[PDB]
Amino acid sequence: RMDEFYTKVYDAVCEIPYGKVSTYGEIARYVGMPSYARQVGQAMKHLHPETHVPWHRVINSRGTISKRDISAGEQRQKDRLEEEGVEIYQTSLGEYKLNLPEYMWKP
Repeated sequence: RMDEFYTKVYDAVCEIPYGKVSTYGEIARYVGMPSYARQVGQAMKHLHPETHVPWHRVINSRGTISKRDISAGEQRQKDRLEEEGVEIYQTSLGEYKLNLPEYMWKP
């Protein structure tokens, strides 16, 4: 079932508007599969780095997008979010973060 589920997840992510963000949990509830948040996370993790899907708009519930060691992907996500007007700050732990309620997408 995952093959079709992944495409449903990507369709949902493609709907997050420019400058807004969402989370695995929100998307799962949005596509009518409230208990599949981890599956959503899996779908997102299996995406090709050059995909057209705007994966950078999906962040964890805590509003963070990295851990001090910022991977290439995390750097890409930060770069892309900032380009869409998202204000990103750095925590005392070295993680990049943003005010979730301020950018959270509302279907």
